[PDB]
Amino acid sequence: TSVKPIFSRDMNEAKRRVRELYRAWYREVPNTVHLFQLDISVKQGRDKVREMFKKNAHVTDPRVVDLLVIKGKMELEETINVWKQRTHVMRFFHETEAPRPKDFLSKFYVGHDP
Amino acid sequence: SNLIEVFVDGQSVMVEPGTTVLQACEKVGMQIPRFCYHERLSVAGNCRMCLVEIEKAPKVVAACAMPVMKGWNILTNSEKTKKAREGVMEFLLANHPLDCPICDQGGECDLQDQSMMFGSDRSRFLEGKRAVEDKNIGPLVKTIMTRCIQCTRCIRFASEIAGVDDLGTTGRGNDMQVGTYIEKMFMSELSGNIIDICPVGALTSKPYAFTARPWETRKTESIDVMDAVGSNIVVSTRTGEVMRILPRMHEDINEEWISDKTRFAYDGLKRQRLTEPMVRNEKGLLTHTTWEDALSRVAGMLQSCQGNDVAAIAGGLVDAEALIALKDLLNRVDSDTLCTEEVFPTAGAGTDLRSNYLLNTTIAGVEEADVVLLVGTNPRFEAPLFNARIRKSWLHNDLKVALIGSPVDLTYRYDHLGDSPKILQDIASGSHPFSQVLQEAKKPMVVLGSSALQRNDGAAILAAVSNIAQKIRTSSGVTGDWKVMNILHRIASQVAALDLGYKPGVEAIRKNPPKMLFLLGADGGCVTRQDLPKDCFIVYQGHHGDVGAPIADVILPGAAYTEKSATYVNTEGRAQQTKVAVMPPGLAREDWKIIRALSEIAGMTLPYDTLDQVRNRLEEVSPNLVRYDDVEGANYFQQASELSKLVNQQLLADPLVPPQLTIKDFYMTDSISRASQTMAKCVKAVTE
Amino acid sequence: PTVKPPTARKFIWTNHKFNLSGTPQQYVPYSTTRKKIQEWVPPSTPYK
Amino acid sequence: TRPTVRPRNDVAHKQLSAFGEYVAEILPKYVQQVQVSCFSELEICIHPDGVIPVLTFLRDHSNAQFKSLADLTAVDIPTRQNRFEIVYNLLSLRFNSRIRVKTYTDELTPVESSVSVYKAANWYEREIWDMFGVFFANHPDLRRILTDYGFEGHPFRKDFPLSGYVELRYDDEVKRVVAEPVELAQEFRKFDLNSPWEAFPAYRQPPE
Amino acid sequence: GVRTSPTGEKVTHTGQVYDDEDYRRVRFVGRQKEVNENFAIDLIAEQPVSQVGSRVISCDGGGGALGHPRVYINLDKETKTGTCGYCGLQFRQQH
Amino acid sequence: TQLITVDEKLDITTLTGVPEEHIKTRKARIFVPARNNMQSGVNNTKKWKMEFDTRERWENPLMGWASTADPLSNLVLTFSTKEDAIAFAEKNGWSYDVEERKVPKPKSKSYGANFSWNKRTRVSTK
Amino acid sequence: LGLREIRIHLCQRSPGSQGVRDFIEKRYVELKKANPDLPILIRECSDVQPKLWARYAFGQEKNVSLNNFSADQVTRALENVLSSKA
Ligand code: SF4
Ligand code: SF4
Ligand code: FES
Ligand SMILES: [K+]
Ligand SMILES: [Zn+2]
Repeated sequence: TSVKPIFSRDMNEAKRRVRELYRAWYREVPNTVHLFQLDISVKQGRDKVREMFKKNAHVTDPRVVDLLVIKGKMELEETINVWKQRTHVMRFFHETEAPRPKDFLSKFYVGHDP
Repeated sequence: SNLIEVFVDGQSVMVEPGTTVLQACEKVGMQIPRFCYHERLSVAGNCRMCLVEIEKAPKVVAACAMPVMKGWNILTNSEKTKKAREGVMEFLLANHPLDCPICDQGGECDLQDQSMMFGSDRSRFLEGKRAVEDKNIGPLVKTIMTRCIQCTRCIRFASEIAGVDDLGTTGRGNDMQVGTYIEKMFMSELSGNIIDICPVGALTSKPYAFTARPWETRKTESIDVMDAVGSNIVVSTRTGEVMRILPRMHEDINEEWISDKTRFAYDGLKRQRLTEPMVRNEKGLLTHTTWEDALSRVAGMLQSCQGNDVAAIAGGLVDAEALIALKDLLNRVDSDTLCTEEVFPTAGAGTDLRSNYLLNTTIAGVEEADVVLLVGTNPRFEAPLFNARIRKSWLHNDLKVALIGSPVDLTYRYDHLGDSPKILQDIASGSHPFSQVLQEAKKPMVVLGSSALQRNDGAAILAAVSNIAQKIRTSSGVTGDWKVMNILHRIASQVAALDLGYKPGVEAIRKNPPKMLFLLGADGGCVTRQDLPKDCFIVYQGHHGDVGAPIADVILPGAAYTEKSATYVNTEGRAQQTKVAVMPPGLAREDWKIIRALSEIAGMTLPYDTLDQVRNRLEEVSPNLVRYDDVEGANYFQQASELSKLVNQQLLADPLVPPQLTIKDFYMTDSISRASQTMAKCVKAVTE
Repeated sequence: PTVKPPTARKFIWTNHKFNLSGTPQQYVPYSTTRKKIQEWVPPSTPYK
Repeated sequence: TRPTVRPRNDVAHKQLSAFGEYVAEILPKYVQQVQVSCFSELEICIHPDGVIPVLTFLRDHSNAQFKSLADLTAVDIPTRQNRFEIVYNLLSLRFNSRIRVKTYTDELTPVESSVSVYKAANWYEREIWDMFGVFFANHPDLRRILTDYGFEGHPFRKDFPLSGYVELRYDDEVKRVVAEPVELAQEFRKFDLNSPWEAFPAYRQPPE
Repeated sequence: GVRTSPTGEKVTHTGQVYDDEDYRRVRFVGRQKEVNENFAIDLIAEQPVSQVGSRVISCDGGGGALGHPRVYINLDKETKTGTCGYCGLQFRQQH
Repeated sequence: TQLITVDEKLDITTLTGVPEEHIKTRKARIFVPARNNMQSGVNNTKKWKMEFDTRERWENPLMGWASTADPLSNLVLTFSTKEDAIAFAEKNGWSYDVEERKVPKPKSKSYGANFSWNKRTRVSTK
Repeated sequence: LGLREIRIHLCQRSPGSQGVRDFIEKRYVELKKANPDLPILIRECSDVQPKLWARYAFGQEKNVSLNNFSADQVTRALENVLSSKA
């Protein structure tokens, strides 16, 4: 059960890297809002960043969180330079699609999907 | 050990004495090409494709019929073996018609595949091919005898498994033809299986003709529900539409054969369907509506019901999830009146012990028995694969079979003891010779049909048969691991309903009629509106509108057995699950989902939302319903025997007559078969 | 074709037509199959 | 077997076998298997930790001189725990020869990048990441190279479907190209084309 | 041999027609429904049955390699003609 | 040593990029495919296949084609043994069911049994 | 208001169900002679722990574990269920 680490020997360095990534994204969000001329506020973007961070917050393997921090850094560099368009930034905000049913009854009414 | 050492391509392998070369090569992992060989048929050895070379032997031998000798070296990839295979392929393809684009076996033809693998790639035949006149053997099998390769699997299957002896080879030489020689139709309960065993496109499925192609079909492994055997099948679909049904290999139930109803009920599965919820308008007619309105009406009627004012009847094609959902819904109202159409005697032990309503040995235990007694049943039509197993044990194990009831044709010779029930009283008293026959049997077996329990004196019949079984179990030479008392069911949903604690028979409803009735696919016509009170709110939930639909107030369209993942228990207690082949049509939904939504509307929500939660509830009620392909053993026959001696019932004087006497009554039993055009054609062809 | 005429057939069009795109005589796709699942027709008489 | 059968090259087979023994004898710390195919192709399957020395040896030994990096590939075989097989193809212009070096990694184990040996790999293995998620340690600039910027998931994995999970369309309400879950007008028809009869007896696997 | 539905729509050779309550007929409003007026079954019904003086006959559709694969048809049944599986031509033994 | 110890179970669902709807609501069936009864070959029953459940396919209003909204409909994965398929299903976080392999029982074949002297296994014709 | 059914789950081969098994061939029949209108469903499985499920009026269910119980303990628990009627 001995494996080759990616960057962090334990969970503490991985949590440190998560903290740095969250700090960088929190600093980045107002510049993204102003530069891309988005129709969202800074509060909405920071809440979205916190939403992804809390959504992806049930892992316990250092290599997995290391790779997640790596991919978040790649997205951060794709946002720092103007490589994403307005559409790629607004991919995180699903505005066009209808909100899916959650309770049993509405899913029973709309179709056979469990 | 008495194993002998043989060699396949220089690799040593131990085999039992009497093993063939083909079986040894299959043991080492090599599949010798074959046309006339079949592991469930007798050895013919005429196609000569299995010719293989033994080292230091100057003659190729047919591996399908040659027993192995000690020290034999089998060369399955030698040069002269390939030469023999190429020559036999050339001879087989010399007279075959160029019919591959217009033949239904294309893409799954054994001859095509072995011609591609082991045959040559060009033809030297410069002469003219022969042509064979087509034959007619009924509206089930399309016959093109020009494509036949005279493999004689037809006659072997019809003589050893079907027990018909109506096919044969007429003529001599190149003019030899396979047929019946007269205008006769091959109508058995296992006829369509010949379409499975023909390696060429000579015998094809007539309903399946010119519809699909094997490479573009998706295969979904499911379980048949046409009877209580529980045959494993593969549903071959194409773009969300069911195209055909094939058997699955399962050595313990239905080895590779299925009945004709199983193979040809899909065209009725795609007709006369219920798609939308319907309610009664001001004119008294059933008009379409949304799910919300129908569910609100049913919930509003159910909310005013309490106690024994609401009841339910289970149909023959109902899964365990729907049964437990309806049971929980009615128990939330405190109603214990959940009934089934099929009648089982509840006096004495009742449905407490699983030993007195199950086929307690196995399906395969017929291979170990030596005397089998059939009481008041016709196993050829009630459970055809069970009859096939009995015939196989009769042919191979020299089984002795006796029957009490009408002298039906069972495709083997038996001993017709009579038709009165009173002869059973002679068996327990020892006044009959068959009492001595049962006493001297080492592994006896008594089978009582579920159709014999439909009579008013079913409890007395069950008590007498259990008395016979316990008399010949403890006293005679039975080891103790051998189970004698066996009950053969004919309804797929009966065993699962009895396991969940349903009340067998509809006598409870006829005792005190309720003011609201649930019909979970109850198309048997057991309870009509005449027995019910003046204003009874009948709610029907099923996939086919046949009998219970026109008398209902609210119709809730459910799903069929191919349209949901559903749990069914066969006649030997083995739980199995089906898989979703296609989706239900229209607004039809899953049955337990319908019941859960109905409880949601009425404010009496059941504590399960997904399928696995319902399966956990099923495990809570009875665990053996969630173990799949596992036969849990039943015990305590003596306790049921002691309980059956309490209340004494007298047998009636009417002779035991099964409801299915001929092949005419076999084709239409349930709502799916009654809505089938192929079954109607079969009935018309039989009766004419 | 004045020197070598084409083979005469009974189904070959006697009146060639140009491209009909944008005209009322254009081509509209549709399914050539029939109905798959037949629906149950309720009886026209009340249960009374 | 003259007209329609491909002729054999026995001298090339002998030379490649001799060189494979030579390489497996020089570097026993890292190599695990050396094989020569029937059409004379040399494959040297090595431990991943020796992906940097072995290639360098093949780049610099006077008897190898595999100066050209022809290709760099990842192969996904889900039945193994180390599901990713990484393949280096090397070409030696001096001796006019080709060699193949194969290592194995799973999703989480990083790989030492071979940029310091071959510069062309600086793009090649980067593409591998964009198609497989195989992380390459000490890479100069590792990011996506082929997929979209907001693309989630690695497409060339065998558990990734043919059509993805999202698809693009123009929406006039937001005046933007937006992504929605994929709904195909025609389902991709899956064909079961495998014949149930064994074709090649020479590749028959032993039973269990 | 085309026929006209009571809604005014032409029925194809496959028997397909749109119902009166079907909304999909709105795709034909302002345009035309494209049907083929040469029915293959009607056209093959007019072909005379060829009389031959042999037990079996060979059919390839005419033209040699320009037709269908060659098949052999048995003509032992005097009640009905022997129809080709590809081209639909029928033959009859004159004895 | 440059090696660390991780004893937690493998869980890569956050890295695969698949949406959670096709992660927690799917049932993966791991099985050996059944032999097609129209053929006697057994080469298609040598490897384990892992597939998913079948969702809704409906009709296109234009051409009557089969439209779907399930991306994992055509996904079939091949595994050498059962344990590899189980490990792959648990690694990707798919709830799964597995059915055991059904091999044919060894039969007893004898050509002389067709010509018995007193047994019922005599053939009426050959 | 009153109990409606009794379910006894056990195993045929496990030793922990043995005392429960010692109930069924010994004191079951007279129990069935005492409550003829009460469904007492006995279910066996391959590896389940001994268990006793009691369904009451309006769907209320209670559970009693019968693991490693003697026959006297089994009938004491069963009489507790029969005399509770909660
Ligand atoms: S049976 Fe086989 S070889 Fe004969 S026409 Fe059909 S596909 Fe071709
Ligand atoms: S029709 Fe088929 S199964 Fe029957 S003898 Fe001919 S090839 Fe064999
Ligand atoms: S398989 Fe042995 S001769 Fe046919
Ligand atoms: K066939
Ligand atoms: Zn022709």
